[PDB]
Amino acid sequence: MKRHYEAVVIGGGIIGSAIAYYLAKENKNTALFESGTMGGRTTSAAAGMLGAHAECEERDAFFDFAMHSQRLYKGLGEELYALSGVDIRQHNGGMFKLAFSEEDVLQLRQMDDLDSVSWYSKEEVLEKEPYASGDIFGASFIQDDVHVEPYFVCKAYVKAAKMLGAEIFEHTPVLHVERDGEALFIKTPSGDVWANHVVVASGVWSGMFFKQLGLNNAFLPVKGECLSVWNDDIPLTKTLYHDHCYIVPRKSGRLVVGATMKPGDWSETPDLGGLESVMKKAKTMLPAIQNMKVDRFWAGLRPGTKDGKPYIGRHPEDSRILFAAGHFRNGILLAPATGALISDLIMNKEVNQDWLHAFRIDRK
Amino acid sequence: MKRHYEAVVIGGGIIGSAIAYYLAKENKNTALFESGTMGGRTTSAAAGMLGAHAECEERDAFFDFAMHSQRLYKGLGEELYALSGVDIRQHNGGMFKLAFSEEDVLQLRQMDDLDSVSWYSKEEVLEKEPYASGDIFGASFIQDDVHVEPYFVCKAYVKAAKMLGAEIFEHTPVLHVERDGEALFIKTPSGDVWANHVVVASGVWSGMFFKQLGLNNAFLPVKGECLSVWNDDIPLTKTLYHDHCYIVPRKSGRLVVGATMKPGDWSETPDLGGLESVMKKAKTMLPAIQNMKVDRFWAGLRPGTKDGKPYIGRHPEDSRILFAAGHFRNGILLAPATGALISDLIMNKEVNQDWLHAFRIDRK
Amino acid sequence: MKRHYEAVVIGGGIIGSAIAYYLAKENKNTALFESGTMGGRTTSAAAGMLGAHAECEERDAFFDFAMHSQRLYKGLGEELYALSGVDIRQHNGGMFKLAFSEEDVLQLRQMDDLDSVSWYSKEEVLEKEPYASGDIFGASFIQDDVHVEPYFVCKAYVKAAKMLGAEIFEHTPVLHVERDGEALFIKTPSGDVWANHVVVASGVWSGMFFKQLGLNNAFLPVKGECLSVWNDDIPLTKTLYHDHCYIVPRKSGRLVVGATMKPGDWSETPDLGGLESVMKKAKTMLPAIQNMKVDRFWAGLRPGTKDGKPYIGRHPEDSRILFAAGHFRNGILLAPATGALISDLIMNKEVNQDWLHAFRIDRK
Amino acid sequence: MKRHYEAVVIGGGIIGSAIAYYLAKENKNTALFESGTMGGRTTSAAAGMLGAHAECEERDAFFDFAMHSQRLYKGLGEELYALSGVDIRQHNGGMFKLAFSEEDVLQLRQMDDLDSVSWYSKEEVLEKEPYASGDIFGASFIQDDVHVEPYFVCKAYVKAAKMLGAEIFEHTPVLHVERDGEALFIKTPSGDVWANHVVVASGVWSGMFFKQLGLNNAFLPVKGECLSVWNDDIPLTKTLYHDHCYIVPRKSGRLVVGATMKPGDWSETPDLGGLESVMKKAKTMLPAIQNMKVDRFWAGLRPGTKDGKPYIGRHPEDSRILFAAGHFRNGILLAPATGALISDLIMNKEVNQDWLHAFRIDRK
Ligand SMILES: Cc1cc2nc3c(=O)[nH]c(=O)nc-3n(C[C@H](O)[C@H](O)[C@H](O)COP(=O)(O)OP(=O)(O)OC[C@H]3O[C@@H](n4cnc5c(N)ncnc54)[C@H](O)[C@@H]3O)c2cc1C
Ligand SMILES: Cc1cc2nc3c(=O)[nH]c(=O)nc-3n(C[C@H](O)[C@H](O)[C@H](O)COP(=O)(O)OP(=O)(O)OC[C@H]3O[C@@H](n4cnc5c(N)ncnc54)[C@H](O)[C@@H]3O)c2cc1C
Ligand SMILES: Cc1cc2nc3c(=O)[nH]c(=O)nc-3n(C[C@H](O)[C@H](O)[C@H](O)COP(=O)(O)OP(=O)(O)OC[C@H]3O[C@@H](n4cnc5c(N)ncnc54)[C@H](O)[C@@H]3O)c2cc1C
Ligand SMILES: Cc1cc2nc3c(=O)[nH]c(=O)nc-3n(C[C@H](O)[C@H](O)[C@H](O)COP(=O)(O)OP(=O)(O)OC[C@H]3O[C@@H](n4cnc5c(N)ncnc54)[C@H](O)[C@@H]3O)c2cc1C
Repeated sequence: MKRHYEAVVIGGGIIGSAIAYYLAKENKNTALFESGTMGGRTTSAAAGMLGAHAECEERDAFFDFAMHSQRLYKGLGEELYALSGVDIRQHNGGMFKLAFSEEDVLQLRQMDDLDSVSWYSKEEVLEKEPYASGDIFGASFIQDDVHVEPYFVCKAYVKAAKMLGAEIFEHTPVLHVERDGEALFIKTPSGDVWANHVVVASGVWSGMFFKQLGLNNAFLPVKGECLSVWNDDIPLTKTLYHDHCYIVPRKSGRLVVGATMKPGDWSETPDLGGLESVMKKAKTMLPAIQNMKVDRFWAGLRPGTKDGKPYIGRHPEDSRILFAAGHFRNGILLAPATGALISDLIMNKEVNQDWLHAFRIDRK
Repeated sequence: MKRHYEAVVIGGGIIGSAIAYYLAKENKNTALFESGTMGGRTTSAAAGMLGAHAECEERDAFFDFAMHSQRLYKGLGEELYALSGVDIRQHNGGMFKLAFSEEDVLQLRQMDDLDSVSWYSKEEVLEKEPYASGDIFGASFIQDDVHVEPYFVCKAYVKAAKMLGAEIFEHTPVLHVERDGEALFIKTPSGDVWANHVVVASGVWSGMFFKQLGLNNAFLPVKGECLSVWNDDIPLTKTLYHDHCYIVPRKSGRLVVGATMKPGDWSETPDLGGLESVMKKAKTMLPAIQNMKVDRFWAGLRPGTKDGKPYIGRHPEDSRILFAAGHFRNGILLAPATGALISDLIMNKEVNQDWLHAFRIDRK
Repeated sequence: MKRHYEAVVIGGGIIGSAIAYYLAKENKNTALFESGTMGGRTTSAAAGMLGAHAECEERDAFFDFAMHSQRLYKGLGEELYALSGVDIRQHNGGMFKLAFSEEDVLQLRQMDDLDSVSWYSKEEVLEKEPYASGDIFGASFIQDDVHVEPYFVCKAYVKAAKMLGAEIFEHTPVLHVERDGEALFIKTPSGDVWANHVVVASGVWSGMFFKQLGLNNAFLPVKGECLSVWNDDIPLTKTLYHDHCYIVPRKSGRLVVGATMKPGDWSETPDLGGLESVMKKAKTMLPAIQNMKVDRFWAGLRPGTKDGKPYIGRHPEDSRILFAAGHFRNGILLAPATGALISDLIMNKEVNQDWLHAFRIDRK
Repeated sequence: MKRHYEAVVIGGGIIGSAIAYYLAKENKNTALFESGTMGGRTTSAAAGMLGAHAECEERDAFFDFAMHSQRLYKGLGEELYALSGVDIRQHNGGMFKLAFSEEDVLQLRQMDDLDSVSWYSKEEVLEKEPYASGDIFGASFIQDDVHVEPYFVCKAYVKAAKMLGAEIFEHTPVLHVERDGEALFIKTPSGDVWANHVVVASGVWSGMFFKQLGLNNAFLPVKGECLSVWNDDIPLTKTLYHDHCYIVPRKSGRLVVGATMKPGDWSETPDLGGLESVMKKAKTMLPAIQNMKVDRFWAGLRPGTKDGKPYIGRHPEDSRILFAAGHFRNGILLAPATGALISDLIMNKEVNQDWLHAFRIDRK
């Protein structure tokens, strides 16, 4: 552990890992501190949908940022594999957003004018996916709302960062950021470090740092429970999505299934009632899943903010300190654009003012 | 591996392990052959209830054998620990057989005249176990229908048998039993061995040997799926039982919960619909289970016979061959009595004639 | 389960799975029977090297068959993914066969005349792989001796076969093949089935079937123990190979490490002494591995034959019966060529006579 | 969660769980806060030896406290089971401290004058334990240095505390302790709570709180790596111990084997070189272990202090604050005595002054 770094990142989920990579790529001398292991919390619980078209209700700067991040994934697998040897496991089948009523149909068809979406009738859906529930009314097909394996996107980013000279410290929680002197310094149980810039990317745990730095921004966990099964018997290429729940086919032959929403629960392991509810929902979407062998079950904590949008930007009173936290159901999707925007700010490059405004820290 | 043994046991579940122990205690030179690892199939799936009082319909020979076997468990843990160093994990809390209707109350109170049983009102049940469902009408308390951990009963028996001289061959499937000569022989992939007596204790897989030896006795698997949770928050001492389903409190703090009944299914891991149904049923018996963290899921194959009773006895044309298989939901309970009976028969000792008839091979 | 099939395959490792696929692709009505789960035995233990240049000592028909099978892998990932949705996880880094003495150098340089191999000096090796042991003398670089994840090659083959109409029966061991009538029929615990052709692909367990069919061909297990670690800190692209031991970098960031050779041991789980020896060897090849976190440990049984070559062909007295078993350290490599050769025979196509001879059943 | 508690415990390992129990038994309104799950860190890594006689150098106050704590285990299993339903799994076989040189024999025989100990010759050791290494010179037999399973001691204490009224908050890290007011308060991400007394029992992570409260007491992790195997073949009743390494027979049939010593390492999973060294050492103590099937690998962080002794006592400037942390290799042994001492201090009862001095916070 060196005494001085140009940039220090606090937290090693997908968000901090991406930021470290983009900083290292700009030749900033960078360190990352993670309390546990890289990718070991909410990042490991995520399905991995690049779900930009759960964001086009409202068609605003948040949708625009989401589509930009989706485009950034285009060459990303190759770029990171060349440096890390780690495959992000991209699956380009796309998504059927299912309807189970005429009310569902009217809501989904509001997206018809987007070039990125096409409406499929009940019969057109079943020709492509014969095992989708016969109670559907049709589905919006979203070709580019693909998926990746999030733990491996995170490991790819961090290994690439390391090969570009970033210094990674697992099992090293950050206790304090100060703030006082002409440089920031951070305190850890194994010594102290100075930095020209500090980035807080500690997910749902980020509130301690806002408060330490004179800011009241808070986070509420919304727990989500999931399971996986082996699909050894039927074809399924597209992701199936309904009412924030999903069945995602991975290239291992597993299906990933979720999820509950349990506000205010900080526990990271699933309950019996939660898993029961996940099973019940999945069966309404793909009836044949009742016969599939169960693999695993898990949970994670979504980092909920007051208004439901992330904080991505500078401390309003100190440009040396930055935050990137509060990606509720979209942190995998938004990892590259988040990483790029934070790196650009630290480098004093011009950035998109609509995104700078939308994600700013002081939203009064 | 020797050329000849006085007795050979085929199968290393709880039934075969018990038989080898009783035989070695009689100073029979004994070997046991098991296809995989000891206790690795149906024995590992069982809850471990000593459920004699799910067996008192017609209060007959089968009920008498069950009560005898239950009594044989009295000093067993201490006996086997002295030779093996393995604890069978006996829990003497007893069982509440619950009622959820006036029909249930009638059926259950027919046991009131037995010394083994006492009726509890709704209010008396909730005094002892406040978290039992408030929809009950009361319960029968059976003090002696206690529980053990069946994998460790199996390991205790086999290690005890080893210390007394038995030779145990894991990863050694038996392919054939030959009758034609003065003594028997068996064939394995590691070589062929002679034996004075052979005992078939291969569970639901026993059909192959019956057929090989001129008998049409057949087995149907009835698969059962179970789950466990951690009970970190409430007191629960007694087992809860209703309509062949159960919640069994272990001394680790886990609850064992089951079970489905799927006839004709030879698969040994649980599917999604089965686990969903187990969770649904458990919640009606103990509502607070909804909030408990899930630990593990599993399944096993009950060995079903034409009339639901096991075959424990000699081949009717050859007293050198014996069978001990088809213990449907009662093989943990019946392991000691089954072992003692087969060993007594090999020794040509007098045995109970009602039991010998009830479990005979030739039932037409 | 139907009464009649055109072709029946006994065993569901990678070999039987491939054969079922090629038969289904020829529109033969096919069934496969597997005792347990698909790919669940020796196939799951394998590293997955396509190791043809461990076969060019002797430069004979076996080397030629191995190179042919390696070429068959070229478009295989894509062909199977299109039908199954399962990714075989191919890694095209290639292999350094290391030397640690001048005697090693002379032996490896015997391959220099092959276009598929280039000799690298000590310094040339370390420029590509700086963490390979500094005690090496150089290495042969074998560009096309790449690797795949064998469990997933097997799952891809079987899911593709199913989509082409093959019928797959897990948890259905075959008890007997007969032989007697104008058609073969096979016996299982859940009923009997007739077939115009039967293929034995039961790996190290295949001996029972040879013997049932009047043939004395035998198999000896050679157990191999392995482990995996997480490589989160150093670059490693090429497989490292020395004296039948190896370090294989997977695209998850894990390294796969092996292996012991324990003749006559049928146990399928690793010993303490075996794993210790694997650790010791790995450290001599890649010293930095001592600091890497351990992931998993496992074992499997290599199917050893008398002369060390597989049996791939017809029963000499009955062209309806075929065998494909005894691939010692090369069954992953040889899976496509094995599958193709068996399918071609069943279809009465002309085949390569050198390969037909080399792998024939009656090698006197 | 209430606004105020009479006592608050920070940390839910074995030390904190014990403290909460003794406090609730005194009818103190008590809460305990734990960052993750109860017993989930160093407590889960421990073998569970009650090793008082690895503590008799200078036969001093520390040895006396160890013997007192060992005596407190006498009725503990039964006491905690009555309230919790959780078995601590005590094994009363005792310990052989082995000698492999004349130097070892001299050191060990200095304990001969204690009532707790008896010397055994080589021949007398091998009579009792035939599989101990034949290279030994004899061993000291310590009957009372028995073992328990530490995770279940922890779970028993906490569940017992709950039944007596303690309120337990998992997934609730404490960020700060404030001294300035009439009562203390603590800050958590779920809100801030007042308390009359606060006890810091956060193991190797306790340094943060010392520093927060004006004290420079520091902690260094000494990581230890262990493994387990299945002992299915030999008798082993006594624990074997040599040079801080051990083989501990559990009543499940497992052996627990350890351990390395890696100062300065905060990582909590084992590396390859560490496990290799544990296997090598175990084979010198019990050669037959080479053939045993491996079960599990793990690691944990010993909380090392400047002089190797724990801090158990009051903050020297504020009697409302207490610490109980830095139990290096003896925290399972010392849990009962540590709990009773902290509880007695909170109650203002008279305590042993030698012990109060030996473990005081201000050692300069
Ligand atoms: C059920 C579920 C499914 C989801 N599915 C999707 C999906 O399909 N698509 C999508 O885009 N999003 C999805 N999400 C959302 C996504 O998981 C999150 O937005 C994302 O993982 C947040 O990333 P992060 O790096 O901020 O947080 P985390 O992964 O939680 O990482 C934060 C890290 O900070 C560390 N930390 C905390 N405190 C400190 C400290 N003091 N010092 C050092 N380190 C510290 C932690 O140990 C942790 O590793 C899903 C979420 C859930 C729970
Ligand atoms: C969900 C579930 C819950 C249950 N709960 C209870 C309960 O609470 N109480 C109770 O009393 N009972 C219970 N049972 C029933 C109990 O599990 C069985 O009756 C009992 O395990 C049967 O033991 P076994 O030794 O006959 O069979 P198994 O344990 O299946 O052993 C047979 C052995 O034979 C071996 N074998 C097969 N073929 C060969 C061969 N060719 N050569 C060598 N070896 C071979 C197998 O590998 C296997 O290990 C339960 C069952 C299920 C499924
Ligand atoms: C440590 C290790 C590493 C290896 N690494 C490599 C490598 O890198 N490259 C390579 O090419 N090879 C490697 N091998 C060799 C390779 O694993 C084998 O050659 C290959 O898996 C054999 O395939 P199989 O289908 O014949 O056997 P298996 O995978 O063992 O399949 C046979 C199947 O038959 C079933 N069966 C048995 N009896 C019956 C019955 N009565 N009825 C129905 N089914 C039955 C079994 O359940 C089993 O699933 C390695 C082997 C080991 C052990
Ligand atoms: C390999 C190994 C073998 C050992 N074998 C033995 C043995 O045989 N016998 C013996 O007596 N001892 C043994 N020990 C030592 C023993 O494990 C320890 O002395 C003991 O576990 C310490 O318990 P603890 O409660 O202090 O620490 P821990 O169990 O580490 O508990 C501390 C708790 O504090 C929590 N925490 C930290 N920060 C906060 C916060 N801010 N807010 C809330 N909670 C927080 C943590 O999450 C943790 O659960 C062994 C140790 C090792 C590593």
